[PDB]
Amino acid sequence: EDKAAVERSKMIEKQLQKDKQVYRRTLRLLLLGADNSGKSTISGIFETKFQVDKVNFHMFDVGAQRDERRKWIQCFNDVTAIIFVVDSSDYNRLQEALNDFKSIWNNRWLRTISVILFLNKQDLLAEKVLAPEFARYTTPEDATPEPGEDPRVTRAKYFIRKEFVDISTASGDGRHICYPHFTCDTENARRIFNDCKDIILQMNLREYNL
Amino acid sequence: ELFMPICATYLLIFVVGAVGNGLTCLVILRHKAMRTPTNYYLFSLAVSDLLVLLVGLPLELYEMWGVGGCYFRTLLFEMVCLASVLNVTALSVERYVAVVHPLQARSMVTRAHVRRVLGAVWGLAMLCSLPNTSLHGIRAVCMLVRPRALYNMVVQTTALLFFCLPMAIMSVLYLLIGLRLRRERLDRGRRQVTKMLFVLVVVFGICWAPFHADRVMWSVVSQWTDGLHLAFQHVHVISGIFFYLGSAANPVLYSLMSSRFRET
Amino acid sequence: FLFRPRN
Amino acid sequence: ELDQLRQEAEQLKNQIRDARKACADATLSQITNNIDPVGRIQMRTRRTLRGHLAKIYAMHWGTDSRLLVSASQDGKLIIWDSYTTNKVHAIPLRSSWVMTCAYAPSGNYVACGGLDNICSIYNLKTREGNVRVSRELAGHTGYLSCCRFLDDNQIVTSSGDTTCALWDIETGQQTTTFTGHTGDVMSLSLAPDTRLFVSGACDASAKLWDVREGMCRQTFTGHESDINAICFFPNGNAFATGSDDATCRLFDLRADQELMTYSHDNIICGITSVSFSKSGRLLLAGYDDFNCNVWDALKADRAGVLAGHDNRVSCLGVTDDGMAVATGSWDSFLKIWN
Amino acid sequence: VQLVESGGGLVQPGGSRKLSCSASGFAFSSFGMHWVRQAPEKGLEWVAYISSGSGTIYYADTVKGRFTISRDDPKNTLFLQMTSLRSEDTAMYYCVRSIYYYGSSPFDFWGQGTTLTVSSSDIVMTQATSSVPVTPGESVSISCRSSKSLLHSNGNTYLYWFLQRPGQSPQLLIYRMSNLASGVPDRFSGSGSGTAFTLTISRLEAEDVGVYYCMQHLEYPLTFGAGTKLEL
Amino acid sequence: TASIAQARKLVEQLKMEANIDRIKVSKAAADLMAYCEAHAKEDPLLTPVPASENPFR
Repeated sequence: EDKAAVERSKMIEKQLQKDKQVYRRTLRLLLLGADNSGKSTISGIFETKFQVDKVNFHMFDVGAQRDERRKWIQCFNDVTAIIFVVDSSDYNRLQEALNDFKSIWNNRWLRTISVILFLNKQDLLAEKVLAPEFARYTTPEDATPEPGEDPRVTRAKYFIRKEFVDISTASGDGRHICYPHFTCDTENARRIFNDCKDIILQMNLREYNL
Repeated sequence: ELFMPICATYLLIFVVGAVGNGLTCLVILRHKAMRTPTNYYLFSLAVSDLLVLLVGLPLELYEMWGVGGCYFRTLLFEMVCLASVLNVTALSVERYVAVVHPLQARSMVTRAHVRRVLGAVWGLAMLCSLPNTSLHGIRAVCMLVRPRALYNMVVQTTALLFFCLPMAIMSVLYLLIGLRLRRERLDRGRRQVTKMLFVLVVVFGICWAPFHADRVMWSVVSQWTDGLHLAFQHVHVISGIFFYLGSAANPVLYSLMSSRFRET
Repeated sequence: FLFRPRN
Repeated sequence: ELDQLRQEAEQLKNQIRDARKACADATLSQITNNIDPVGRIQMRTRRTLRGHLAKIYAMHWGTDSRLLVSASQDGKLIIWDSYTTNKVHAIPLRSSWVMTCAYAPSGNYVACGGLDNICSIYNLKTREGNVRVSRELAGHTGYLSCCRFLDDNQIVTSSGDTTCALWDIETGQQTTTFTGHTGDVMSLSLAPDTRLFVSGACDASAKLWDVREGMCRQTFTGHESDINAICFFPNGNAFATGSDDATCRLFDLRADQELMTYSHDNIICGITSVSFSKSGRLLLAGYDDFNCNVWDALKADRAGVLAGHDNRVSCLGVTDDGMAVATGSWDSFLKIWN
Repeated sequence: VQLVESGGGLVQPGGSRKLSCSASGFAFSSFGMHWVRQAPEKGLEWVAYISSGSGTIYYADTVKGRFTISRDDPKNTLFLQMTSLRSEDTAMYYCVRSIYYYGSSPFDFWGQGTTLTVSSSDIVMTQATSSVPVTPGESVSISCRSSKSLLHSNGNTYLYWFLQRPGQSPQLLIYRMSNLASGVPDRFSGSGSGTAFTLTISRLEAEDVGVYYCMQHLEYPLTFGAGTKLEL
Repeated sequence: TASIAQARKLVEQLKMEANIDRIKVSKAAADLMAYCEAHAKEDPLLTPVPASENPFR
């Protein structure tokens, strides 16, 4: 009868193996961001699933939690990238979102994890700028805008973007990298796909001793 | 006199390469708690380079002054050399997938995969060790019993082909790696990586061309004219210096130049 | 003196 | 007015402090100088359980101290036969980020929960032959940090929403909610008789709760950081805690104050789990450093170490008969020690 | 939970017949299935086995080679292909589920069975008496003895008790010595010395009337004791 | 308002905690030591069992 229990345990092992294959090849993305951020667009945790080019992504929209993160954030050292979404057009909260990004980035545990930073709601940002660095910032020509964009919109949105990259670069030397983007947007799956490929490539470069 | 500079150079190379490989393996043995299966390629490499500096070199040193003895020795030598070559080539291919298909490398590389490919590496080293292995026995000196100019000549040329072939393979794969890292360049990583890969191909060439050239020449000589004898003397001493220098430098280039290692 | 190849 | 209420609060606090200090005549160490030390304890890994795909977060022993359940963030509950190391059951959970699991003392149910804020009870002994969810306990507003069965119909939970709750599983409602905490609650321990339990919270305070009256009988505040682990002494009169500040501390429910502290200057890492051995002489502790330590609960001499883990020791548990210790770890393996 | 055996009927000797049993209301794939036989007015007799996931199959040497046991997990069906049926093979064939893990109850559930009519050094289970007439309210202690110690080195005794009521399939009473099955009242009890065992019906009721069969599971070309039938 | 209600609740619970009875740590520690000695032999981790009674090996 013990032999029958062992055959049961080995059937279970076969099933666990069939799981482990799907566990490795899927990428896990932690989706953070304030309430203002329209992160929905792309009880607690919502474990959304999607795929790109036969690479399957597991995106965990953690939520319905006490405003503190110190504890439950330790769970996500296994993720490839945190996706931090911020509604750029809420100028007043934006400093709070900035401190939130600081608290994530310099988190003791996330130190290894890159951040895919979506500066969301570019459309409202532009329409507001048409209708926050009011004095002394102008776009560095190293980055150039898409056609049709009012240089006011460009200088403002690159000011905001710089503000996040500034925190990203003042600490976390090269262990992890923030990947800022502007979005509203069907391509957001593709941006994540590309930045995840890049994160994995850099992880290999570190790992293979290249 | 004749052998003192040779003694000094070979003994320095011996001790330096021994320290290098010892350090490399020693920090890898943290795999019990701190090193991931990708490091087993590095460990196999450091082993093959160590055995090149433990086998071969000390006997070449003390041969400044039996049959079954030289059958295990010669097999060990050939297998250790070709295991080093196949370590380098397999490292080159894994680094190709690591960079050109970054996701599949992450998923596929597992201890159950790494041990399998390392087994393949050492198995092929064995299977390519034999044809030259059994030709050698006592004669006073470990020397060919079988004909030197017909069977050995083709064996040496074939192992030379097995050096030219991975040379080209790793040149092409590092070329593609460089092209991809260029595309993603178009900050330091992408460039220093390509420089190190070029250096790796250059040093593999510098270190395995003398090794094969030496014994291929020895095989092709129909008769040993005195000037030909002296020329071969030069060839052998220089080739020894270069080849053992390569097996000494492998630990540095492959492990200890890595930022992942520097944090002792 | 007389050398012997690497095998 | 708020000022007057807060002043009354402070004077009450000082009254409590003074009473506790007046009771604090001797010290546990001051008595145990004469106790014969435990000396070294060495325990060897007797088993290793290698099923889990990812970091193991919790384990619990069945009352028949041979079966064992553990949870890992890959979304799996596994029931292990601790003798043969067979996997009795593998349970796919609906939420991947489970942070705690528990074993019914009757052995019929296991509970698990986590970032989904739901404590799911699973029926192990269905007639259909599979393991099905019996009920889902949804009422919490925060991640579930710990749950412990009182019996097949009553389970206590701890949550990041700062409340511990008692549930009636037949219905699925909360019977009584325990609120007095201020930070996220982290661990539970039911008294041996299950009339009282103690909970640790991120406010570095430990509380003693009446399961029936529903009210906080005492609060303890010795630690300097979030309490990750709490465990009752086998006689039910004292409990240990484990804190991110690297110290374990023993409190006495009849002395109403801290009794002993367990720390070593070399230990900088936070404690993840604590548990007493059957007689209560040994206090084990899990750490972010990958080693678990054994403390003489009376002498505070670090009697030993359980060294055989290569990542965060996330969970720990002694069998009901004391014949073994299990430890789970973020390396995804459970080692059984003895 | 419901097992419905199908096929059989009447066969010309030397022919072939295939039983089909359709399971329902339980996780068919995770249960190990047995086929059990009972010749008319005879005792129970093991026929076959096929573990979960078809990895293991056993046969009684009486049918070894002649019978093939197969299952269809996706269709929750159990089969038994019979190749050259002899007169001996006439019997009701019962499908039985069994699941083996620490603390499981094998053989707990038996199908309604289907009838087939045809025109050494193993364990032997001995039951003392064919019959025992006793009045309601009395206690009874049916007894069994085995040619081998069923106490295993792991510390548990692989003796099973089944009760076949008149016109019904057997139902498990005690799956290991003293392990009272599920759904049976605490009146039934069991114990033994590792070679002799006794089913104590602590307080008899009129519902108990029927034949009690012991069965071993220590090492299995599985085999049953002969029936003991209570009377009143 | 709730804030003053919260403070009132805090002071009431602090009173509830204060009135509880307490014994000197000397006696409590003595009782804990007495229990720790009373069950010392049954502790298989404190006093390792022989391999005959160890169910794991």
